[PDB]
Amino acid sequence: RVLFAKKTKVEHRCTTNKLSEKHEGSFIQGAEKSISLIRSEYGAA
Amino acid sequence: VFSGDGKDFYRLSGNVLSYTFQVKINNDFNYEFYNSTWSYVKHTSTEHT
Ligand SMILES: *[C@@H]1O[C@H](CO)[C@@H](O[C@@H]2O[C@H](CO)[C@@H](O)[C@H](O)[C@H]2NC(C)=O)[C@H](O)[C@H]1NC(C)=O
Repeated sequence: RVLFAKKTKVEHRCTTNKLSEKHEGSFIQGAEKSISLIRSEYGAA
Repeated sequence: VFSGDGKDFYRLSGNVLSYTFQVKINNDFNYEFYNSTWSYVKHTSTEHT
């Protein structure tokens, strides 16, 4: 401002950004096989 | 024929050539176990003023 007049200017700007990603991995597996031969019928137990 | 894995006595025949009392038995086991899993998570956010 100078004689005679008045000027005023205001400017405001803000930004915000956020990102989140999560991934988890877990797995289990197992196999078991077997064979046999055995030479009364009570032994079949 | 004497007592083999059974009662007191059995009776054979002329046509039958043999009766045997030998024990043999076979067994097998093939076990398989599987278990898969999946877990995916995604998130996004955007704000502007
Ligand atoms: C499936 O996955 C599970 C892993 O959690 C395997 O076995 C589990 O073992 C725990 C041990 O304490 C027990 O409490 C669970 O109850 C079991 N799972 C189930 C579903 O009973 C299991 O071997 C895998 N495969 C299958 C179930 O076929």
